[PDB]
Amino acid sequence: GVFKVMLVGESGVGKSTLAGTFGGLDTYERRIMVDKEEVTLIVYDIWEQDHCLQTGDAFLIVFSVTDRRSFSKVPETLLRLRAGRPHHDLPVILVGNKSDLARSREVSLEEGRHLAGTLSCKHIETSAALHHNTRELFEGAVRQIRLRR
Ligand SMILES: Nc1nc2c(ncn2[C@@H]2O[C@H](COP(=O)(O)OP(=O)(O)NP(=O)(O)O)[C@@H](O)[C@H]2O)c(=O)[nH]1
Ligand SMILES: [Mg+2]
Repeated sequence: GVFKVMLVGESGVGKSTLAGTFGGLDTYERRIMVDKEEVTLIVYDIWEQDHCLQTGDAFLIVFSVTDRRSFSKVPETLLRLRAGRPHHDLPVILVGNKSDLARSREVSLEEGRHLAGTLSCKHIETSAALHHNTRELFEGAVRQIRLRR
């Protein structure tokens, strides 16, 4: 029961901060409880601007809601990941991070959801800074990976 979740996306969106919420005080491992069953979750924060793609069980494509450029890069990023394992139904979620910065937002909630719906991904918004929805993010990953097994 081992789950490998890869954080990927443009520089500055919050990948390391997201990993930090899971790992506390570039790979983090913990046994967590999801749906009454314990599992080993390893969160990878080794994406650079590969080993990542083959290794992963799930891919969290992180963009920042305050960085429209990072959002525009999502389609081409997802395409490359999927193309590297064309036979696999990869669990993927688009993670709109920095939701706490309301007065700096460059990407809307509904836009994120439309993108995820169009590309057949999951979608969630997080604040890695305040641990808003970060637990839900990683637990959700475990659930989708389970469906692939
Ligand atoms: N307000 C706010 N700031 C955030 C949030 N997540 C990350 N940040 C801030 O955004 C900056 C970049 O975070 P970081 O996790 O380093 O991003 P990264 O994607 O790992 N960068 P890189 O790809 O270059 O390693 C940091 O200054 C961090 O404190 C968030 O949810 N809210
Ligand atoms: Mg980083």
